[PDB]
Order: sequence, then structure tokens, then C-alpha cells
Amino acid sequence: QLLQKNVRAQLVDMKRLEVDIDIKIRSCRGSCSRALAREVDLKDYEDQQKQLEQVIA
Amino acid sequence: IPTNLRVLRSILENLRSKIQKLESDVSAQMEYCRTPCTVSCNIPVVSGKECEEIIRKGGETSEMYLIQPDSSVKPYRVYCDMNTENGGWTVIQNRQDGSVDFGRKWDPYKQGFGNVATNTDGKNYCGLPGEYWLGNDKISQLTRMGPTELLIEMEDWKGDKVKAHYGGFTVQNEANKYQISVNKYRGTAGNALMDGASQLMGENRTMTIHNGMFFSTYDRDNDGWLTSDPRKQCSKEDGGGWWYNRCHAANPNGRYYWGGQYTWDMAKHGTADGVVWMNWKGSWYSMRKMSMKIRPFF
Amino acid sequence: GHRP
Amino acid sequence: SSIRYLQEIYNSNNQKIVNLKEKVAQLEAQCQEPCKDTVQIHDITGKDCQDIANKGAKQSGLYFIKPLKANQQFLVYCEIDGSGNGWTVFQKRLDGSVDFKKNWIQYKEGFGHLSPTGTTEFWLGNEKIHLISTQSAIPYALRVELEDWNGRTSTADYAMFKVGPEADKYRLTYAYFAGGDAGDAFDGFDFGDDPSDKFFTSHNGMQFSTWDNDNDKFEGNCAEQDGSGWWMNKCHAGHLNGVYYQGGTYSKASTPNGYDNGIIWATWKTRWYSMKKTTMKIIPFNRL
Ligand SMILES: CC(=O)N[C@@H]1[C@@H](O)[C@H](O)[C@@H](CO)O[C@H]1O
Ligand SMILES: [Ca+2]
Ligand SMILES: [Ca+2]
Ligand SMILES: [Ca+2]
Ligand SMILES: [Ca+2]
Repeated sequence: QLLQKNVRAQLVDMKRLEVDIDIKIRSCRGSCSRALAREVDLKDYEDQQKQLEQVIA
Repeated sequence: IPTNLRVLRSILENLRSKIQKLESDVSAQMEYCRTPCTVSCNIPVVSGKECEEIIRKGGETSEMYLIQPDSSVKPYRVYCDMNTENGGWTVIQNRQDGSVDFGRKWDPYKQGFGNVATNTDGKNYCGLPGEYWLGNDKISQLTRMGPTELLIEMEDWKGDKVKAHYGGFTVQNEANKYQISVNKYRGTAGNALMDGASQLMGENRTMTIHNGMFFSTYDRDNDGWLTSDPRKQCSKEDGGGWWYNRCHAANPNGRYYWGGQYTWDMAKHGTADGVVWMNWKGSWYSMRKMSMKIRPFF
Repeated sequence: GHRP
Repeated sequence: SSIRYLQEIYNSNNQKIVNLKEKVAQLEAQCQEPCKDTVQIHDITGKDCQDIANKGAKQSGLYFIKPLKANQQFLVYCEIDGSGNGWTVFQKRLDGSVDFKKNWIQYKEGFGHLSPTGTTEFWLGNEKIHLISTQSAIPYALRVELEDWNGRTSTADYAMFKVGPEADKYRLTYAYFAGGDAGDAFDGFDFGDDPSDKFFTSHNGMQFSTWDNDNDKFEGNCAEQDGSGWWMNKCHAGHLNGVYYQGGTYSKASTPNGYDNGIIWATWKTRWYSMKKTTMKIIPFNRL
């Protein structure tokens, strides 16, 4: 029925946003009292990004 | 087809928990930003026109100093590197940890931004440099005082390093869009500023030379592209200010990607907008350390 | 001090 | 085979993203400014700290001054009291954080750090002291204040204080000792049996000496021996640019050369007792 597999488009938007937010939070270390210690899991994003294209073949 | 509502259900439920985490992260940092970070940079007695005069006056330690290039100019703070090569280096640009936003407009790049220096351990003076851009008015004034040389140094995430030394360096004033000129190259990083990207050839390499270029920020387009569409701009939103051509072989003022390696699908506008020196590492590697230092040429 |  | 779309999870995520991007933009505007520096310089300026006080400045702290004959303005610590006296402070010892074994150029130009709180060690620089104290027809005074390791303080005042030009090796001069319970170490001290020790340890009219520029009255090198820059004779009775010793007490065994090289003022404490704090500061004599 509904072949809206554009979750690969939302996955791309989240990857950019994760990175963009990582950069922006980091740029607060030179402005604010405390800097939030955090990471970005590009591995988790790409493992399930390897899928979708897998289940749609 | 039958096994399609399994992973496609878990992928979206993964993303919604990722939005909750990001939502929380951004919110927590916002609370930290209720109050600022602080320094107490007590001022060295020794002063001069810039960092070279200061080292000639016996200021031999790398730290923040007050300099007054001209009696018409208000005295201002700078980090002096007194240890690299022969010392006497006025730091005009420094990156080391991504603690400062370099995606800024014309006026911030005009005035200067970021942290000149911070306190080390329990010392009453600021001996460590912060991330900053000195400011185009100040950089122009310093380079135009007499013949000035430029040292650009960078370091990757494995601890390897290279340098680009330009024996001659000048930056014109605001009326002249802060136009850059460099010559007398030597070093290990590759002559990105004069020769363009080493991986490109012909027209495509030529359009990456920074020498002779005007300064542009994302709200003030002075790049090499003369087309009348907002889509063709070297500096886009949250992009660094730099001497862009069409567009770059190098951008010390780019976005700070952690770990060095990054890709088009991590970049806000899909471009190579990182702390880049193509002639060393390519367009998709972002330096761990990057800095720019000037000194009167002798 | 002094120097004798 | 099942037929359930749900998909509100997808559209609810897009809306959650658009709202998150709004929050991210708001955080960006909160991370534009640099760290706030507690150290600020005052706006009022003048020929010296007294001129600055006369113009209505009430707070001790950092100020630019420019004596008439100075080519450029320079930063100083001003001490301003409740009576409108503005002292220009040219030397401070407090904790041993700054090395005072410095050369001619360094003593000429100044070293150490200036703080609004007056909690840092420094030497202002001989050229500057000369400029401030030799302004045309303005008699100056020097106050030396000392603190021991038991919280007691004492002072010594010198009238018509002047530091000469580099051409006269920044010679220390004053007309007379103007009093104070620290006593007059600049008049030298009668340490022992030698009939000439007091004469050879006085400081009035002494040229300035560093290790690399010896202008003292000794066959050897007082400044090099005692690790300092000072108006050495042969060698000293007051020595405020000496080695910082924690606890005050030190001995010959403490030193490489065997001589008293601490922060001494022989008329107040034995030369083997080193001050906790010192201040050398100048003001127009008429303020006293
Ligand atoms: C012939 C050649 O070198 N191809 C380049 C191409 O790589 C580049 O993408 C394009 C846009 O600038 O310009 C062309 O000249
Ligand atoms: Ca920005
Ligand atoms: Ca353009
Ligand atoms: Ca005697
Ligand atoms: Ca001698």
C-alpha cells in the first residue's frame, strides 16, 4: 500500500542535525560556565542506514 | 516485502529517542549558558606596538599581552607566541577544540571575536591561548605598519603536523573589502593560498587560489562567483569568514568537526565547510589544531 | 649586605 | 501479513525536528560572547595616579597614564585612598610568584603583572619610574611599605625622590629621609666591625645594576651575586628586588654565593630575614 520509504530522507536530516548540534554545543564551551560532555554515534546511524536500502532491494 | 514493517518500525522509534536525547542535550547546555565562563587575565607590565617589540623588550613567555600598534589605536589584548621559531608572533587566529563559533557575520569578523587567552592551572595570568579571530580592522592595521610575515600551523587528529610560512602578508582595509596578498611561501602544508588545491588542475585549481581575494561572510558576499543567485555563495549560513574564491583550497575559519574525517552528508549545506587545508589532507578532513600568527618581516 |  | 500504517510517528518526528531546530538557533545566540574577564582598565587617564585622583577617580586599580615627556601612555596600578591621594605603585612583592632575576632591558621595560586587586607581583620599569618622577617642577615622594611574616607592617618615606635617565643608569636620588618606623635603610647599615660598611651599603645616588649591566661600587657584581636588579653599592642595606623566601628566615646556607640576597630592609629586620610583602609607590610630595 503506502510505499513511503522516505525514512531514509529523515535519517539523513537527523545525521546532519546530530553533527550540527554537536558543533553548536561545543561552541558554547568558550561562552558558558559549563560545557556539556557528549558524543555523536555515527556508527549507530550508519548501521541502520545500511538497512532500509537492504530491506528495499 | 513481508519483512518490511519490522526494521522500518524500529528505525523511526530509534530516531524519536534520538530527538529526545538531542532535545535534552540542547536544553541542558542552555541552562549552563544562564551564566558565562570567566577568566582573570592580569596584564603583563611589558607592552609595545606588537609581540615582536614585546620580545625585544624582554617579554619572553607566551601569554596574553596588551599591545598598542598606534597612539591613535586603543590598546588591545592579544596572545603572543614567544617560543615558536624566533618568537615575537602576534596570534591573529587560533583553533584547538571548537569552543568558539566561527560561523559569524561581517561585523563580528570586523571587530574580532572569541577568547584571546585563558588561565592555566592556578596561575594569576592567562598563558594559554583561546580560540579567537583578532578582527579584520586590527589585522589590516598591523600588516600595513610595515612588511609583515605570516605563519600558519596545523595539526591532525593523529598528532602529525605541517606549516605554511608566507614571508609577505598584507590585509587591506574595510573600504577595500579586507583584500589579502601573500607571497614568499615555504613549508610542509602545501601552498594552498597561492597555488590552489593540489588535487585540482587548470581552471578548477585556479579558482581555489586565495591570494588577491576579498573577505566574505555569509551576510556579505565578496567571493569569486559573480552569478546573481543566492544559491551560489562560498560562505553560507554558519559558514566561516574567509578569503573565498570559487571557493577554497583552505579555510582555517571553517566548522570544527571532531575526529577530523567528515563527509558531505554531515555538512549543513552539503559542502566541504570544515577546518580545511586541501593541499595536506583534502576537502573532507578537519584539522585538530589550526592557527595564524604574524610578525614584522626582517 | 657589605662586601669586606 | 498485517495492515497498520501508524506513521504519525514519522510526521510527529518532522514536527519535533522543526521545533528542535528553533531551540538550536536560540542556543546559538547564547554562545556568541566570549568568557567575561574580571580584569578591566578604567577610562580616566592623566599624567600620574594623583592627576587621576584629582579628576575624581575613587577606585584603586588599573589606569593608563602619560607623563608629559612620555612618548606613549602606559598602564599602572593606582592606589587611591579616602583622602584623594593617588599613589603610582612601581614595585610589589607578595608571594614569590615572579622571578626578579631579570636583565637590564627587563628592568628598564618592566615585568610581572598588573591586577585591579593589587594582588600581583611586578616591577613597573625604570624608564617609566624615571618619566613619572622627573615631570617638570613637581617634587615627588617615595613610600616603601613592608610586611613581615607575623602581619606587622612598617613604612619608610623619602622626599624629593627621582630616578634619573638611562644615560645616568637610572640613578636613584632623593633629598632626605622623611620618616617612618621601618627606618632608613637607604642610609646604609652599620653591620659590623668594618668602619666603612654603612657608607658602602647606602643607596642614595646609586646607579641601577643588573647582572648584565654592572654600575655598582664593588669590584665584583652585586646584582649577579644577589640575583636581582637594584641600586647596588657594595652592596646593600635595603634590597626589595631580592629572592623571595617563604617564612622570612633564611641563612648563608640558603644561597649559592653565600650572601644575603633576600628581600631585606636592615633597619627593620636582620638581613637574614626576608619580607612577606613590599610596596614601592610614589606620589607628589605636597600630598604628604
Ligand atoms: C573538466 C573538469 O575538470 N571538470 C570540472 C568538474 O570536476 C567540476 O565539478 C566542475 C564544477 O566546478 O568544473 C569542471 O571544470
Ligand atoms: Ca554561527
Ligand atoms: Ca558572489
Ligand atoms: Ca661598621
Ligand atoms: Ca661592580
